[PDB]
Amino acid sequence: GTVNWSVEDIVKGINSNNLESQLQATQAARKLLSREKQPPIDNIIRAGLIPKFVSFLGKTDCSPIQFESAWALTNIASGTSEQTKAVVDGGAIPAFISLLASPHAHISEQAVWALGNIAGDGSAFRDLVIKHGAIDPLLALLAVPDLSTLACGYLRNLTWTLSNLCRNKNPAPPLDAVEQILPTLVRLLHHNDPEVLADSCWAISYLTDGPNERIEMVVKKGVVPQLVKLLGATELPIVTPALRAIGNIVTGTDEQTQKVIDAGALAVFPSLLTNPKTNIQKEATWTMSNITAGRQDQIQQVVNHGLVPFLVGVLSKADFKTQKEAAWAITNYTSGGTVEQIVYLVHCGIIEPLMNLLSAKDTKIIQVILDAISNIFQAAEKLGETEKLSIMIEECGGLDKIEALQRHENESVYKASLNLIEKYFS
Amino acid sequence: LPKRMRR
Repeated sequence: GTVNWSVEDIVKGINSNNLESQLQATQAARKLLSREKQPPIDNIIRAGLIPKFVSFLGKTDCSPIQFESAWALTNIASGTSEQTKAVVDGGAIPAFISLLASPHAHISEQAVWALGNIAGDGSAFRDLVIKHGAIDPLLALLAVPDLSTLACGYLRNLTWTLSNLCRNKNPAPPLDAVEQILPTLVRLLHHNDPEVLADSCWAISYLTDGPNERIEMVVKKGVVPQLVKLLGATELPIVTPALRAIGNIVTGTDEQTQKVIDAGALAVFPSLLTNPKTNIQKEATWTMSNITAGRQDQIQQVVNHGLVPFLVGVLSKADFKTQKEAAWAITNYTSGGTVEQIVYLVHCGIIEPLMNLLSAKDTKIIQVILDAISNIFQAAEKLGETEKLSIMIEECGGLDKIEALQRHENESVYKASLNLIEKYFS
Repeated sequence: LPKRMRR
């Protein structure tokens, strides 16, 4: 029975000169820290136990106390930034990195987990873990011919810790560290375990959330086709990070965007744009908006895949945030599209849901919609059809909205609505 | 998800 000791008992045992009494009290500490009702992390920290646990990490001749203190320190490090800091301040980083070499899989796994909590605190501790040299021993834990021979929970913990080394910005992780880690991430992106795949996708989405040189580091490894495949997965915990990574990638150059189109991503968007999860619809529409901001032949691929009716559908009925992203998709489309493409977009029914959205209480979406309207009117002048479109906007209640928006707080709103009223409704 | 307690 090491169940339900007091912190004072734990301190008394850890302070004895008896390694076995210390092992008993460390296991008591661990069981205290792995109950879910409010683990007394701060009392353990305050008792001054962290340096003792960290020294127990180096008792290679008593592997049980290595394990129990590794687990206790893991759970302290799982807490607030101050609690993680207390663990780091006890010298835990190099001791856990040494434990990565342990012959006992449960102990090296626990060192992997602890290092993942430390790195997961943020940029500074992530970079400190990297500077102490964790990446090579971590990656060496995966240097086997076939990932499937590793224990499931083990491989999952390693994948999660690696993704935490890829995570966070300001600054993003060191370029050389990202380059060291990426080949292993690519291998994990082809593993068959859903949880490994989800965490690998999260890591790729972190690496692609930056400037185009970061995106390019990833796209150059040729993972986009695999990301599109995962974009078609049935498991939502996979589709969410695959979609986020794909959308990050299309915020880059038109050639990076083109790699996404080339890999076949557009064929998944009918189901993504009607997906029952609001966040999937929102992120798919955001991705579409950064694709309609591309070249006219890319706008044309959007058209050929039949996606303009889906954008019309999401503009007509969706969560308001999704509708804002659809408004952006439409304004980008109209800004870059040919006149034929803008005409197509009107023929699909864009005007009425665009009008209906002008009555929303969000300034930016109203600016976005008015900009799209102006672009469509300019395509109409190019065809001498401005009267027809004026009639359409008047026929669905739009004119009332633009006129009422003449008297609006925002400067751009009233300026643009007044411009439209004078240029086309007079 | 960024930090994980065991058990």
